[PDB]
Amino acid sequence: TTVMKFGGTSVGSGERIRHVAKIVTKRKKEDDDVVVVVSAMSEVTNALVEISQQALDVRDIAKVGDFIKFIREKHYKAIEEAIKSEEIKEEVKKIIDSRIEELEKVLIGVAYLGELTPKSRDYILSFGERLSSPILSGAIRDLGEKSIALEGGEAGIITDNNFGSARVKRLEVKERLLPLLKEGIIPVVTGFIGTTEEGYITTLGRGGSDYSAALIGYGLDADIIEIWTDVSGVYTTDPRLVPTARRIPKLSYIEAMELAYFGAKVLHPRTIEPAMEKGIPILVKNTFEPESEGTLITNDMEMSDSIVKAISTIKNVALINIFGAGMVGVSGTAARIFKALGEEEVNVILISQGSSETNISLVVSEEDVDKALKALKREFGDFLNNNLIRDVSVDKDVCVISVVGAGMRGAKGIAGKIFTAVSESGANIKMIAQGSSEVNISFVIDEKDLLNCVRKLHEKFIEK
Amino acid sequence: TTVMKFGGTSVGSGERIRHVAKIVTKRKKEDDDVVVVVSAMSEVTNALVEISQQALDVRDIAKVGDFIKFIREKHYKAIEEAIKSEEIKEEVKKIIDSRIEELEKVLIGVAYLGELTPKSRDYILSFGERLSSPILSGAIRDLGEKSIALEGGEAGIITDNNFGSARVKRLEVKERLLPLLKEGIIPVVTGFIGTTEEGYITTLGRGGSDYSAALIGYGLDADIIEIWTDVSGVYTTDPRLVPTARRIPKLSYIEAMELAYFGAKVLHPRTIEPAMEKGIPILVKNTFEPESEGTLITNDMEMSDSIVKAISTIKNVALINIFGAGMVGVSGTAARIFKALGEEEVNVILISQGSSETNISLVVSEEDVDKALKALKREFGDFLNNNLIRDVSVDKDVCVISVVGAGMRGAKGIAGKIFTAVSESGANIKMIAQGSSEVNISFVIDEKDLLNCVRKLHEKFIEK
Amino acid sequence: TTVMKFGGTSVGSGERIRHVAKIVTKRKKEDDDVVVVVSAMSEVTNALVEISQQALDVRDIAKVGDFIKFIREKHYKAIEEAIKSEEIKEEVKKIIDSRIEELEKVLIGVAYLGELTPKSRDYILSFGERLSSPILSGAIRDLGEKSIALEGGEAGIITDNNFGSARVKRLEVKERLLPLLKEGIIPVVTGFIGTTEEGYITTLGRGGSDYSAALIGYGLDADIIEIWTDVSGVYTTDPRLVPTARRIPKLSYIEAMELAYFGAKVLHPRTIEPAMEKGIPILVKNTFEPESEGTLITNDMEMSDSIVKAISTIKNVALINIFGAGMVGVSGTAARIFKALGEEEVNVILISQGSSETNISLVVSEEDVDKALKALKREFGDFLNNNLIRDVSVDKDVCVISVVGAGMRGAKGIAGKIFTAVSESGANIKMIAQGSSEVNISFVIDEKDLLNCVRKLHEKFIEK
Amino acid sequence: TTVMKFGGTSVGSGERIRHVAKIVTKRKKEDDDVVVVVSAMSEVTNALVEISQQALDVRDIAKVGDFIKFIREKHYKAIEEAIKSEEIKEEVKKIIDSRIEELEKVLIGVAYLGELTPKSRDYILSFGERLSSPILSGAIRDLGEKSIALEGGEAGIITDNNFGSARVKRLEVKERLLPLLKEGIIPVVTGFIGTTEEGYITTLGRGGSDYSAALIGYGLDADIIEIWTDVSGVYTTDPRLVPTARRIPKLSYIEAMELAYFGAKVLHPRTIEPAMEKGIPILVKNTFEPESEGTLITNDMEMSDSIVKAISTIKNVALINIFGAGMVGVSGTAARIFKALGEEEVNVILISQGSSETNISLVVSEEDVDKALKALKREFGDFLNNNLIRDVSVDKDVCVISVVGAGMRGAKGIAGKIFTAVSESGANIKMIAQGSSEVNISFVIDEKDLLNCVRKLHEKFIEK
Ligand SMILES: Nc1ncnc2c1ncn2[C@@H]1O[C@H](COP(=O)(O)OP(=O)(O)O)[C@@H](O)[C@H]1O
Ligand SMILES: Nc1ncnc2c1ncn2[C@@H]1O[C@H](COP(=O)(O)OP(=O)(O)O)[C@@H](O)[C@H]1O
Ligand SMILES: Nc1ncnc2c1ncn2[C@@H]1O[C@H](COP(=O)(O)OP(=O)(O)O)[C@@H](O)[C@H]1O
Ligand SMILES: Nc1ncnc2c1ncn2[C@@H]1O[C@H](COP(=O)(O)OP(=O)(O)O)[C@@H](O)[C@H]1O
Ligand SMILES: N[C@@H](CC(=O)O)C(=O)O
Ligand SMILES: N[C@@H](CC(=O)O)C(=O)O
Ligand SMILES: N[C@@H](CC(=O)O)C(=O)O
Ligand SMILES: N[C@@H](CC(=O)O)C(=O)O
Ligand SMILES: [Mg+2]
Ligand SMILES: [Mg+2]
Ligand SMILES: [Mg+2]
Ligand SMILES: [Mg+2]
Repeated sequence: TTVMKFGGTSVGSGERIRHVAKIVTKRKKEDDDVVVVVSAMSEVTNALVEISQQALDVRDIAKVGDFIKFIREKHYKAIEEAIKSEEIKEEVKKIIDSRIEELEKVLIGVAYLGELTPKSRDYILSFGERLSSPILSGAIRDLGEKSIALEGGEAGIITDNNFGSARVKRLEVKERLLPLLKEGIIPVVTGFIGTTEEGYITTLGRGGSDYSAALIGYGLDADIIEIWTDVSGVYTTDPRLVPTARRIPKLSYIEAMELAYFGAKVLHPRTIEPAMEKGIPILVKNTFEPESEGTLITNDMEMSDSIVKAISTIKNVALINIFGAGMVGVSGTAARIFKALGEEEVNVILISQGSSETNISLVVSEEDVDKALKALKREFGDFLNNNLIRDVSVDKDVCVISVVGAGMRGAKGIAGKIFTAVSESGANIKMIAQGSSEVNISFVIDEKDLLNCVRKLHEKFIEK
Repeated sequence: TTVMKFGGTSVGSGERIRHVAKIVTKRKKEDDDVVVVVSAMSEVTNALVEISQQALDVRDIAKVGDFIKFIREKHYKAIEEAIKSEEIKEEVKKIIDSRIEELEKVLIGVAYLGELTPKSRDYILSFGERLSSPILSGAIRDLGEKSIALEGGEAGIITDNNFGSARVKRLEVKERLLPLLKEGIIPVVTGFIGTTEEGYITTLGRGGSDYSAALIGYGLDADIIEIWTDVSGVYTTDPRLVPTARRIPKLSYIEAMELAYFGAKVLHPRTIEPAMEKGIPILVKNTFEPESEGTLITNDMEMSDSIVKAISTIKNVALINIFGAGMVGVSGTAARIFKALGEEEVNVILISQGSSETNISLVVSEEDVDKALKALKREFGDFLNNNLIRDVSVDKDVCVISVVGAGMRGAKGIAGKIFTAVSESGANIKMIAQGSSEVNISFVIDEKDLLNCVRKLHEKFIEK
Repeated sequence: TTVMKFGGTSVGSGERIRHVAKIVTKRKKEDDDVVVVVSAMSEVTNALVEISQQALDVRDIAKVGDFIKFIREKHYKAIEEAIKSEEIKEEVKKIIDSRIEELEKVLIGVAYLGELTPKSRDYILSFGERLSSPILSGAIRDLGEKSIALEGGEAGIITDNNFGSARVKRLEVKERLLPLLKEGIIPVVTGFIGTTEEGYITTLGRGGSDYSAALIGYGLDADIIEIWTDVSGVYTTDPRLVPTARRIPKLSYIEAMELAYFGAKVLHPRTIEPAMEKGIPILVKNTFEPESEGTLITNDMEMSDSIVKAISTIKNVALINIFGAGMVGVSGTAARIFKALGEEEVNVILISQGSSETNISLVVSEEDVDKALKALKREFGDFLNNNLIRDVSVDKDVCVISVVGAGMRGAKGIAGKIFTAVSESGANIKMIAQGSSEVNISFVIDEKDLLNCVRKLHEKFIEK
Repeated sequence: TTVMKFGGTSVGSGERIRHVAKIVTKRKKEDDDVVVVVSAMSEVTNALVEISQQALDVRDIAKVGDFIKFIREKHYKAIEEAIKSEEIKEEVKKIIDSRIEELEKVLIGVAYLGELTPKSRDYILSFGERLSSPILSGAIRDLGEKSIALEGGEAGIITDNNFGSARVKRLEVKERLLPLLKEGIIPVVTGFIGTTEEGYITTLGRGGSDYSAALIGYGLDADIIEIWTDVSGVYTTDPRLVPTARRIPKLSYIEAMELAYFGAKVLHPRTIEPAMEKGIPILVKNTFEPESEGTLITNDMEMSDSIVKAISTIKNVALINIFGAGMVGVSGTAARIFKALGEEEVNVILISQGSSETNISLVVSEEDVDKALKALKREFGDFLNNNLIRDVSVDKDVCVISVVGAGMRGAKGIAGKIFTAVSESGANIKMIAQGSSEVNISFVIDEKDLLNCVRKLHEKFIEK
């Protein structure tokens, strides 16, 4: 049983979709049980995000119409360039048209109301995958193989209703997909969406298509989960930032999970857990260079000589420094800080506390800064005094660099190497986290020093 | 207005008490408003701690009697060697005898019940200072100066009733002490004790006499708070561990507060806050070398060349690693972790979190390990799962080293220097905290590598 | 300064609106500072409620169009019958048309989404007052007086964003209205709506127009708040249930507040507080019989001979009986009951507890029953046992009768009279509340005995 | 299986103890399985209460010695007058002497410490039953029957450690007592005491000996629980207040439980629950008139003609009126009121709320008033305002009268009868509770009108 997932750029045009369909069809000959997971076409999810905000804010009906036509012409051209059979094009075009009708109605409905609830957002975003999957399914049929397009929910992914980033409650992947596989059918499952208990469409978070593939793999006790993307596996760092980056042939579950979590976009962080806990390997491959061995992610762990195996970054973060009111009890005031932040669903990436004043340093998701300040003000309001917090500063022009490798925590002398290197790059360290991870050290520097810092780190540990 | 505080060893014998009385009496000529704060005689607080536990556990009435006689003979010999006037000795001996009566009754009562409540503990411990203060007060009278002995509460220190480490509620230091100063009297205020709203005797935590001095300073809007101890101020590290340690002439409030907080015993950490918030300078001096300039603690801040100005350690700590259950939300699970720890009054010194598994690293007070595990088990009990925690390990054979200096957080390259140094000492770093403090970097290593690590750090940054 | 509020029926047609405009214009000659508060036209708020639910549930676009036309024709006919000047009709019709456009877009938007958030509800409801106020303002101009129509928010009523029943945060009534009054302008402020800090339209709860008048009165330090309705003041009971009901010329703030609170619809319960705390009198008058003295509500308090001065009822309630698990501590289990109910925003009208089993009796708002049971089940789940609750029963076929009068609590023998009377009416008492109010005794009986009970109570105490 | 409990007065002298031993020995012939539960001798528990407070406060060692001798002479005289056999007297006198030794040591231990913890209180109180039980056991042996004295804990009553009123966790009554019964032994179990998991002596609350009997009955699946006291069953009211009171032959569990709960001292309220839930009947009998049929408490329920079957009072209560801050939400503020009161373990007997100001009326245990105010002040501190509470008044000169009977809640017209009757007695009603109980109506009047009110109530409903 092989589940194969294809990203945005991998299906960025009709030609590429056909190319993908060929890849899938070749696997069908090696393993007869093949399930496909497909993302929205290149750049459409972003367009759906921004039209959602436009329909809400400016409320221009003709700007919606402009959008619909951009979507129509992108997917029409895709159908035309991916499928040869006229009968099949005609079949796929109809499905696409039903989707565009619904999309149009909902965007107009949003404009008419001037309201865009989290539920409506998810519905709108799901159209990306619901428009691309039938085109790929059709192209697979066009190559003489049986295929139907399915949505995440009907493929067996049931979530709660925390729209925007629903968490998985329940799987019925066997129940939904096994009958189809038995008939020899290749299901093309929509990437980043699932369903509520009552059938409401739900998204799993940006980059969530990867996670879908892992869920389906998990559900089906698959032999392998294949991640097909636009680079040949997981590299020593992001090859679009540092072009001398090198493919890492083998990586462990925890190494990959930490990298993904800390900014190696190639994998959504939630991809690893389901595969990890059933020992299903993950093979990351390049659709544009399908001959490459890529990266195999399993249980096996090997330490590297220089120890640091890879470097990831997150640009979209803010450093929040909470200033405590003195010797007021760190666990007590941390209890209240994280209750407030947790209530507001603020996503904290990093914590450090080591201060006689009960100060604490946090890294949050940058877009969560306003929710965070609002939450802290609600909780604390405004030395003999009973007060716990004194003030709070934010720095948004900041980033998190992480360094990941097999024996990181245990490796004598590596911290000093990493930090002298950081210094020599011209960066000033604002925060360090070490201790909570077997394989990871993260730190915070100014956003402007990102590129230079990553390069120096790459030079010292990977290139030599 | 000058408040002068004298430590345990400073009054470790009658001869030393007389010497201290001379020091005070010489200040009386420079400033007419002098208040003394005095600790229990050398080693008696410890003896009181251990007799409390013996009276509770083994319940031996004659072992209590052995203790009383040790206390009687230590303080009798002190009266005899500190005071010349027979009339005054006879006067001080009576006060001491009233105290010994009460001490004896309470220890026997403890043995009879087999119960030692936090309230009873504090009462027993307070005897140290309540036995030493009248001896010093009598020695000050013996030198022809007016003096009476006071207890913390009646000197105006009012606390809550969290026995063991009561926090200050309210000050009436002006109201209680001003009338006495106006009459030209030198009050000898007992060190580490205060009073509940209803007059129950309360202790301010071990090493609390320093804090009393700061409180009385704060209350009286004093010109200076003098800490008289057995070393000539604050040193680059603990001079009893690394004898090449150097006196630091000048230190800022925050620098001193972090060092104290992180194990420079010379100052209780709570000493700084009251002095800091009123800009009252703190002068640390050696009673055994009273000519030394010592250390002046004020607002002034000067960066050092090598940046690290001092090194402190805490031996009595444990590393607690809580293992999370995956991608379960760090602020949500941190809210529950610290709620539980905060409820159990567990004292956490250090936090670090940087882990896709939602692991967190904490440093706690070592004696608090059992309270901590009990609290975590109560809170969490025992990936589609809803569980937040997976497991929790403790390592007690561990210490915290801190490095303190004016421009620490901002100083380019210092982390790398510190950590390469740590490595070269043969130490393995288990945890790092950096970011939450302007002047401090703390890390955790094995207990066995403490001495070697401090030496190497001292060599590189202080000696060169 | 006079604020005059006019209810639904008072402006139930164009003819009535003109009649109201005349009333206002006559006041303008007695006091030059007049502010008007106006409800939605008779029956339209109810129509807006029900179209909201239809647009959500059935989602029929033509049923929305039917509604729009009903609204259009009601308000067009009103403009035509209230205003003589063609130029003014033309001016008011345009404002009405802008409102109907917005109304239509929003209802369609609701139907397209199948979502009706509390925010959307409030926006939709607000159209009642936003459609009636400009018609009244135009009629006031038609009589040669200066007037403009304002919305609650822009008139200075700022609320939180608890949509459905927003509570007032802040008033800027002076700042917004004083400039307009200085120019001699009569502002016609929309009744039951206010605004969020960010300008989101908000409602104050059903019957809220009364409360708006009191707020505006409070904000302006008005000399009088006039409530113009369809009865001549506050009567001994609801004159539509018991036609022998008598006008009460004078009533105290607390007497009126209890009656309103307990079902005398003539005043929203929140009307009294702002007027009470600034000692601004409330004059309740009949728009259809404007010569009647009505009811004056002030600080003055006079006891009546028979003590009971008035009877109110609430039909829309449920009796909830929580059965406790024995001697489990009433305050402890009450703490948990009311936490759960408070969290779910369940409105409890009455409490009684006097039971060895820790049973408690509550009266809630009937529509809140489901929220209540859901909250209790969440809190308690399912004699040596630790459990606090045993079971819980509901009775919806039930009502609350209250009896209000100046010296009620203190009056010897009145409870016995009230209850023998209740008995003789054929009613069976399920709950009694007495003690917490100076002027009120409330009890619970079967819904079917309401009419008979009120009559007997009215006969004995009012008619004799 | 018959458990027989004997109260304080029932064993108020040696003569009475022998008389009780005869009663037991006569039952032994009708049922071979007899367990005895015995209270402390008349008036000694009270003496132990007051000596506990004296030893703590004044700390007079000779006042303790006076007490010991009073206890010694009371129990010596008892041994002498209850037992004939010299060998047995000698045997029982030794047990008594071991108890007096322990008692003496503990009281002196308290004086020496000046501390009386809840744990020490319970230990001291338990001596009453621990001194009386061996005397009764010896008297039972003196009549040629086998008997040993046991303590509550070792008889199988295991509690938590909430000293003063520990609640039962666990029963091992079968395990401890069955072996003894099989040997034909009559165990004399101490009344109102149990044991902690770790063997710490614990009391079940004043009047708890009744509850012990019920627990032992429950544990043993007894056929009957017999309550032997100084009146012939449960009367229509307290026969020492109203001498025309009449024995009620038959009463249901719930009727008896409400009466006990509301002041019919004859039964501790907790007696009913264990007997009720296993359908074990309770027979209340007079030891001084052992031929009377007394009162049988079972499941059977019969309505009386006049409906009110009995009247109970609690003198030791206070009325607390919390004044709310207006329309601030009753369940929300009730949540916070009862949280605070529940935390402080304040015992609330009665609740009533029916007020537009969010006032609430409570009845608490009078000794709990200070705890209650301290709790409310801690929770709330000190109309646009956010505040929930306005003020709070207490009235200690107040009592609760309850009226109990089979069909109370359902009975048409009874409330009116009760309350006109109350009025005619000259009482003024401050609070009414009705609704939460099937069989009970409670109200609050001035303490001074208690006697007169009870009389009038008794006259109208019982005597006619
Ligand atoms: N360590 C890394 N190894 C490989 N690719 C990385 C790494 N870090 C970041 N990337 C980026 O991830 C991109 C592929 O991920 P993504 O944009 O999500 O495509 P897909 O549509 O397949 O999800 C690559 O273009 C690369 O720039
Ligand atoms: N940085 C430091 N400088 C000086 N002394 C230190 C430092 N760190 C720890 N100490 C220890 O603090 C001691 C003085 O404090 P303490 O033992 O509490 O005596 P006191 O009774 O005067 O408080 C010295 O003996 C010294 O060894
Ligand atoms: N005790 C009472 N006295 C007078 N009117 C009452 C009383 N109780 C209820 N009402 C009802 O309140 C109605 C007026 O209030 P309402 O229906 O809100 O109209 P509006 O608020 O629009 O003027 C009257 O028609 C009357 O039946
Ligand atoms: N309703 C009632 N019926 C009978 N006795 C009552 C009632 N209410 C109170 N009592 C009192 O209860 C007393 C017996 O109980 P108590 O004083 O607890 O003695 P014991 O030691 O037997 O428990 C009687 O002396 C009587 O005055
Ligand atoms: N199409 C979604 C999901 C994915 O890319 O995997 C996104 O833009 O994030
Ligand atoms: N005497 C106390 C307090 C102090 O010395 O400051 C102790 O030994 O901790
Ligand atoms: N709009 C209000 C009318 C009023 O308050 O008079 C309602 O219908 O509840
Ligand atoms: N010693 C107990 C005996 C009893 O249950 O009455 C008491 O006085 O409360
Ligand atoms: Mg991706
Ligand atoms: Mg010290
Ligand atoms: Mg109304
Ligand atoms: Mg009793």
